[PDB]
Amino acid sequence: PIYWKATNPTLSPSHLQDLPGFTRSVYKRDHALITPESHVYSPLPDWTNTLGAYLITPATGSHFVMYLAKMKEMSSSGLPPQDIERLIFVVEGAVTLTNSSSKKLTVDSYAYLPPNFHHSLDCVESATLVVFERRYEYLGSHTTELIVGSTDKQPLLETPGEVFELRKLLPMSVAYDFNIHTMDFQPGEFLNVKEVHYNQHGLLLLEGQGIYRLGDNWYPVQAGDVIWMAPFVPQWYAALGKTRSRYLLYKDVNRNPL
Amino acid sequence: PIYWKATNPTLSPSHLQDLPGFTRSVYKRDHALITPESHVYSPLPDWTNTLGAYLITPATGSHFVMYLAKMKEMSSSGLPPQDIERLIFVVEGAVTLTNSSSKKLTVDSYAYLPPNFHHSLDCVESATLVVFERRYEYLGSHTTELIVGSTDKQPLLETPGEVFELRKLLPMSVAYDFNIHTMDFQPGEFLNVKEVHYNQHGLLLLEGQGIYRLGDNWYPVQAGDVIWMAPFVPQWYAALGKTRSRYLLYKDVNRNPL
Amino acid sequence: PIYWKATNPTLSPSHLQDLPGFTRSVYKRDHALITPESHVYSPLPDWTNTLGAYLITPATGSHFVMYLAKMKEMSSSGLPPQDIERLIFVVEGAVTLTNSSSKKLTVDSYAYLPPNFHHSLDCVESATLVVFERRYEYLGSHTTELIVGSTDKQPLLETPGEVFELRKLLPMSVAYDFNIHTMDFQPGEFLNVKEVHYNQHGLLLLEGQGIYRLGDNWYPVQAGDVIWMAPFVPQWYAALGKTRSRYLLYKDVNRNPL
Amino acid sequence: PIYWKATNPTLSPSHLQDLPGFTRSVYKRDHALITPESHVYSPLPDWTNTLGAYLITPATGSHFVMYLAKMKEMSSSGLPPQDIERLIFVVEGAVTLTNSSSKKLTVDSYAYLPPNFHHSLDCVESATLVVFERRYEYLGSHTTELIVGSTDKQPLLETPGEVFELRKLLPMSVAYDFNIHTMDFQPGEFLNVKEVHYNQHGLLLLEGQGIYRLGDNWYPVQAGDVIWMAPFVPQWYAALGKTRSRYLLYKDVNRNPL
Amino acid sequence: PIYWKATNPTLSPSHLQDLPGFTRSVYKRDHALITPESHVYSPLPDWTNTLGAYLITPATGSHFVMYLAKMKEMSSSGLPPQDIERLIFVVEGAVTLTNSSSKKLTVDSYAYLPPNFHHSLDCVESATLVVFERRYEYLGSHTTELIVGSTDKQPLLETPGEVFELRKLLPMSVAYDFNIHTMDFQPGEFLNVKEVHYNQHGLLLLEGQGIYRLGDNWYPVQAGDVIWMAPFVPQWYAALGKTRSRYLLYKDVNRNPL
Amino acid sequence: PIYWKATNPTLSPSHLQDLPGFTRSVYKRDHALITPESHVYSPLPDWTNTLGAYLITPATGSHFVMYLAKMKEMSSSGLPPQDIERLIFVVEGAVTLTNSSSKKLTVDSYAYLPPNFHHSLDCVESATLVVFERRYEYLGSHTTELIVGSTDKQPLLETPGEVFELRKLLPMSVAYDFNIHTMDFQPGEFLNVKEVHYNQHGLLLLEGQGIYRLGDNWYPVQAGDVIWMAPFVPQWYAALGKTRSRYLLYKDVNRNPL
Amino acid sequence: PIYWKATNPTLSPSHLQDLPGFTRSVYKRDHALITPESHVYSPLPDWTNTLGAYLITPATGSHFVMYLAKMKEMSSSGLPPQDIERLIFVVEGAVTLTNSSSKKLTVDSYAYLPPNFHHSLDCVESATLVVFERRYEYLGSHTTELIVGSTDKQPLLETPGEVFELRKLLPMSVAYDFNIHTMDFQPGEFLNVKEVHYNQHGLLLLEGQGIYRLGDNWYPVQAGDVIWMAPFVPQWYAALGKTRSRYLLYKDVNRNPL
Ligand SMILES: NC(=O)N[C@H](N)C(=O)O
Ligand SMILES: NC(=O)N[C@H](N)C(=O)O
Ligand SMILES: NC(=O)N[C@H](N)C(=O)O
Ligand SMILES: NC(=O)N[C@H](N)C(=O)O
Ligand SMILES: NC(=O)N[C@H](N)C(=O)O
Ligand SMILES: NC(=O)N[C@H](N)C(=O)O
Ligand SMILES: NC(=O)N[C@H](N)C(=O)O
Ligand SMILES: [Mn+2]
Ligand SMILES: [Mn+2]
Ligand SMILES: [Mn+2]
Ligand SMILES: [Mn+2]
Ligand SMILES: [Mn+2]
Ligand SMILES: [Mn+2]
Ligand SMILES: [Mn+2]
Repeated sequence: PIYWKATNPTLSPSHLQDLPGFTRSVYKRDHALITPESHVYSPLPDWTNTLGAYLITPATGSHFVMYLAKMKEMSSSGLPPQDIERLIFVVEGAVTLTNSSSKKLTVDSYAYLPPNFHHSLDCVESATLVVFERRYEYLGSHTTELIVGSTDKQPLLETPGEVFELRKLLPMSVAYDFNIHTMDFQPGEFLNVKEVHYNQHGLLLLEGQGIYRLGDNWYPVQAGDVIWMAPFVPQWYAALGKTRSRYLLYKDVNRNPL
Repeated sequence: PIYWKATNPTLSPSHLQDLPGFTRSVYKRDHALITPESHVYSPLPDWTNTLGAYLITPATGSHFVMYLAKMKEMSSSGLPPQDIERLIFVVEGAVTLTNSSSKKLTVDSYAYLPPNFHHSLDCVESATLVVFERRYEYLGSHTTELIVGSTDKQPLLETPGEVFELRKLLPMSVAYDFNIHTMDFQPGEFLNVKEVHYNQHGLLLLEGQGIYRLGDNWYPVQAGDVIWMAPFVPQWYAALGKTRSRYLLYKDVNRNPL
Repeated sequence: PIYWKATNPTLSPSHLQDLPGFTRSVYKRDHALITPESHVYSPLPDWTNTLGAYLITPATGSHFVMYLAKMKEMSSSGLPPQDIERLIFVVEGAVTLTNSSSKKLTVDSYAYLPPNFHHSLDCVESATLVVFERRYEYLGSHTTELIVGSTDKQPLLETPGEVFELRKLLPMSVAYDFNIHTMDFQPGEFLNVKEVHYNQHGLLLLEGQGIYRLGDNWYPVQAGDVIWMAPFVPQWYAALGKTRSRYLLYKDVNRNPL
Repeated sequence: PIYWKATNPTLSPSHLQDLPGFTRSVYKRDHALITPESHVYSPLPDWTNTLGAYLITPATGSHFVMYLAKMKEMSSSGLPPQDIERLIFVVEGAVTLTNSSSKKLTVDSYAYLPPNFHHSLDCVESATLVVFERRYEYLGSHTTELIVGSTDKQPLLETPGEVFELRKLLPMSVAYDFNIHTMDFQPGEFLNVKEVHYNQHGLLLLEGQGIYRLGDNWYPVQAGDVIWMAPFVPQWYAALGKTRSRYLLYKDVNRNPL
Repeated sequence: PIYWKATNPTLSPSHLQDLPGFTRSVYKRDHALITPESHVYSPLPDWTNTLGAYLITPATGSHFVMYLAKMKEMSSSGLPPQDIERLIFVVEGAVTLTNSSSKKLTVDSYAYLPPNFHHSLDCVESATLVVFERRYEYLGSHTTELIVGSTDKQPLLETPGEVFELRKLLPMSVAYDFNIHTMDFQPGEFLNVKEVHYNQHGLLLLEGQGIYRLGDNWYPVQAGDVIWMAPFVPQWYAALGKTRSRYLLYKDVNRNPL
Repeated sequence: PIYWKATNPTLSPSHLQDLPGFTRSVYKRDHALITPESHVYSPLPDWTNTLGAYLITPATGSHFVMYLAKMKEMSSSGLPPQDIERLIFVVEGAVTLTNSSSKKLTVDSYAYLPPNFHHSLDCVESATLVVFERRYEYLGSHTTELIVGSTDKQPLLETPGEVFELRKLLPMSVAYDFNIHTMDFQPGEFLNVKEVHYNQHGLLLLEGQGIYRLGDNWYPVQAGDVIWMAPFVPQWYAALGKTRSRYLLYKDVNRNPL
Repeated sequence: PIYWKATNPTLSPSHLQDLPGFTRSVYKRDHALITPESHVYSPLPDWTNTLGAYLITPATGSHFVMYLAKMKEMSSSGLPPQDIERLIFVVEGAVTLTNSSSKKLTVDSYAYLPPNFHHSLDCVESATLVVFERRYEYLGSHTTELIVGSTDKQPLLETPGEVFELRKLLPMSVAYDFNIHTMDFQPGEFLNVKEVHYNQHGLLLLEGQGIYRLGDNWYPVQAGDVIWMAPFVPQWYAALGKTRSRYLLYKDVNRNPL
């Protein structure tokens, strides 16, 4: 059951009904671990019959927003503001995209929509979407293009110095100001480089469990957890248990960090 | 009297006159607990024979200001700068609202005022208002309209997976970029979801006592207390004692969090 | 009235009936700040119509006990275990000491009873006793004896490099293994030496208010507060306000630490 | 000589030459304690033979700059950028203000220059000047003007609820976006209100010593010390010793905090 | 080889291959210690066959960028954006710079390039460069000019109050909004002044080792380490070991801090 | 060689010669992590030509000692004071046991010596062993016998609710008050129960590397590290890397906790 | 004047008289930094007319006491309790030792007296003695003897793995259960091993200044400073400045650490 654990985490919110105030969530100066018992769902404007929960916004200091969209019966999507690029990823259910030709996106599929590119996502039953939105940073006369596909369909890439498996969802072309990485770790595998860089992250754990290190903090995590990594926060991960770990990742690229 | 412990708190400033520099007030990175012994009142500009005490201003990262106005005899309110929406809530006493057909606002009464909408607040004896102001965020081709009412004359809304009785002094319409909630709790009741949302709050405890959690901090609170909650700060509350707890709450809405 | 606020503190427990869990009390590794709303009163074994509250006992690492005894109509004191000396200071009310004569100990009156010294304190109306007990550390063929006097009848002692007024209740003779000091500070005066010594303390603030520094902590204190000071806890004090400060203080002496 | 310890602290930088890396200075999120052994003097741009040291600049989130100007012989002041108002207070030595009849400014003297107001400070011997500069907040037609004077000749203002003696160096007119206060505390006195306000500060302790509370931090202070107070930082002060306390204080006013 | 350790740290990143997640790197609110096991290299845009690792960017609250650039065979640089000034220092290898003229830069050689000044770096074998870039702050009608030199050809400068040996790679004329200092400490030497200034820093320990204090933090440092010093953070260094300590240091200057 | 990495940790003291004062060791209230760069070797009393270093003694609160004896050429051992049971475990080299029989002990070989049980240890070449000495608690008439062995020659015991391979070196029979568990985890495997018990530990990681949790502190560890776990200190382990993970563990058993 | 700064420290107690509550002293769970402004001089028990200030006693968990003796005109020592060994070191002045023939002990001189060894130190001018006392841990039939010497007359000892110059005032015989090391560091030198041993210390920096690490605490120190290091606390040092560093050091040896 692909990404099942992501929408049905082992430690579920209802399990803390007799533990008032308790939460695994934390929000600090340079990072954050947002968990299922803290998601605040509420109707998404311009969207039709869709409860959405924002996990990250520029108020945190980011240049993107990362939210979860719960599309229920005969739901439709609203358009991002002007000059806002959007990326959706289906983690549960099914949704159909329409502008050049129709597309039926299911679990593990995804779509990238450039700024002001007209489109619409129409869902008949339900679909859990983890979407990233950003004010597109126009470089020269470059323009991004529509992108559609699936994680499994993407090729494995060079992971010099590392051992985790890496897939990328978007073109690395200079026009794209960000990308989405899918990283896989086998139990016992970790990051050799204790990353400290100007790039910022938005991460969703799709499968597995392990320990994430953020700054001087150590956080045991499980599929379903979300993470906000501000630029320059020391970061690291290690997968644990019997099943492997898989996480979806946001990362800004191709722009002078000045 | 209605909301008497808000203006005459069980533990008052005069009760600490022998505990040098002692205060319950805390101003942290993502939140604040402003207790009565820290309130700073100074002549409120343009107003008349009225002292004001700013509790929250954008200097904290918010996008709004919160202050207590203590109107004295033969007093009158001043006007907000240009393009600024204002909202007053009567915590004690009486005050007349003129534009028109003048209106009489008493304890638990209130009024919203579109940005610029010319209005005048005039009071005879005394009166103490809790007020919010924020530079309106014009949603393209939308506008709001003068609102007036009394908490009690507001219907109890639906609160799924939550017990507290909710009321909203303003319309959930798109025009409005913020609302004002009235959440009542019964001794022993708390918030089931440990919230983490882009939304920000400014809240006044009118009745009751309980425990508020903010980030990894827990704070015993009594009526009269005011809390500042910045975007994404984990929050939670539980009412205690014999009476019920109820607080005033500003919450930003109907605007993209980008 | 003398030592009035000592039993009627500015901030009283009832003033906190609306702040669940709130408390000024703090019990740390090398010290403690016991305040009114934490006093645990229970009937004093071997006593009559007398509730007692223990503030410090060797469970803290000390070598003595400190406690308050609220005596009431027709009440009497019980004989302290074998080989244990006792010192009683009358905070309020009246009590009669018998044994070889019988003195009428009133407010500001004290009595040191040697170990195994038959005696009895008997209160008819009501008395508040602050008392110290310790296993006496027998030296040579030295032995102590009954001491009965009043603070005002003790000469002011000069203390080099310090500006506080000092009175020592018991004789400085080698035989006594401790002494009770009375220390007065005028508003604005403070300890010039930032003490760090093997000596351990137990103190009760009878009058005034100020800042007490213990270790790396700063505590606002008012009359009625009690403090535990384990050996070597860095300590300092400053008197604030209109009125002067006065605290009763236990201090072990004349015994070689080896 | 007036404010002698202000430029000759009891605990001088020299006394610390056998303690590598030691400093009393601290810089936190909402406040700062800048002490002598931390001042970094550098030649002051556009000034003649004048060493300067910036203690506070907008890099802290403030809207004003605060610096010390050590003027030696034949030294001259330097005009500030466009739209910047300047306030100079003489702490040691003497300088001549010329622009409307030259003026000799000595210790305790001060001058306020409206933005874009041509002037010149010429010194022939030496002089220490504490100066504040800001981007004036033009409010309609209102405009400030040259203000020369002395603290002694300024009237003792009254402050409800407090006992400290206050004087405000500049007019309270709405045109002025801030004032400079002088506050006196007799030993044993302290602030009654545990201030928490939108206003921000920058201060210089000219005389005396005491304890300053900032947030949950406590700092013993002495003449010569400088403090930064960010908006909404919990603040409290107490004077101690034989001599009285005196500190210069910056404070913004007459401008909507919204 | 000059600066050999700065390229081959005593404690190399691989020495830590059996310590999962362990790193000596810290990114605090007002400073940062970036070490080798955390460096993140990636294809430097617009460059040719050169890996880069940004250490500091305006995302930390700075106004500049600092990055290590690993130029391999037949490698060439890329031009910075409009108005971005640039400074490069050779810590390893050799590279050629061309217009006005052309020079062969080897270890210890540097070149400052004014805004929009067309240039180019070309390396045949390998080179390691530490570089700083910044949005130039045009002051009036002034302009900077090409500066190419060698650390050793720079004269020792007077360090009033200090004992280290300071060189400045760039001129001090008002046109330059920054400079790069070279600071040498003999073993056991340290900074007498415990700096607190608006100037922000970017350093690279070229050789030696010792201790660095940043705020209330203390860090053992070795050649290769990199430190970020945001404005006003208290700073201090002491050199230890057999050999001397040398560190490259950026510093903003000749601009009003308002 | 076996356990080689333990005697030659990947991160060794030599790698730290350029980081003054730096050390990975931590000694806390309820636990400790002793690393190779903090070992203090001194000639063991009674022993012959043999450097020894104690890692855990009762000064820490334990009721046992643990140390590393590094027997050199022609070395011999000394006996434990009256009633001090002793267990040795060869970590590297060779040494012969004597006195019944006379078997030469080698790497991965151990020996329990009953209290007073006369014995000897002579090493011809080199030897490094880890020993545990303690005051035996006679439980009536029961008594311990000599024991010699090897790890692999020990039955892999079961472990209800666990995955780590377990082996004990001594009889679980009541006569013994302490055992020496051996534990093995495969990369990605971890303790399922966050242990909290009266028992105390003294461990040596012989192989692997992972993350150890002690209370609220997490520690990246590697072969050769040493940990002390006082009673009730919350503990947890997880192995990482390509190789397995194993450690030697002390543990009091079969005795009333009162 | 040998060790002049040891009783006339650069940062003197009187330099901090305008800083109420300020002190450099610290006292924690495993260590302590006792500075001059905290010395509590008070009549020494048994001694005749001599002020003394205890720095360390077993109350801290140690097995020895450390204290300063201020002897003046005609003032003499008092035999210590029974079975207590004493060691005195002359830091200032001179004192005569008698009991075999009298001996004049000047600065840098010392005397170790066995337990019960009758004797007496008398003074006719002035002298500052740093003394250590402990309840001698008799072992078998071993006994100690009157030791009298002088630092300079003691030989440098082999310091493998180090560079500091070491001297031991007492014989290394298994009889002595403690020794007093003299350790000298040249500017820049430091400990290579970050010790963590069962041994305990009581040190007194006699000459110079530097940085001292204890646990995760970093401390600047100067001549006259006194440090207490409890068993197993991480400890390191580094000498800084123009002049060398030297400190006296108590260290227990020759006894099973069980
Ligand atoms: N925290 C991370 O996992 N970061 C990724 N390795 C990345 O930035 O590519
Ligand atoms: N603090 C609160 O009461 N928050 C509300 N539950 C809200 O944000 O809707
Ligand atoms: N803290 C104190 O009260 N100290 C007293 N001066 C004392 O130890 O005598
Ligand atoms: N902290 C302060 O000194 N506050 C001043 N009394 C003031 O705000 O006026
Ligand atoms: N950290 C430093 O070394 N700073 C330099 N002394 C400087 O700012 O000039
Ligand atoms: N820390 C440990 O691994 N403890 C073992 N599981 C044990 O006590 O058996
Ligand atoms: N902290 C110390 O100075 N330790 C000494 N080197 C010692 O234990 O010998
Ligand atoms: Mn990353
Ligand atoms: Mn909320
Ligand atoms: Mn004391
Ligand atoms: Mn203020
Ligand atoms: Mn600097
Ligand atoms: Mn265990
Ligand atoms: Mn040591």
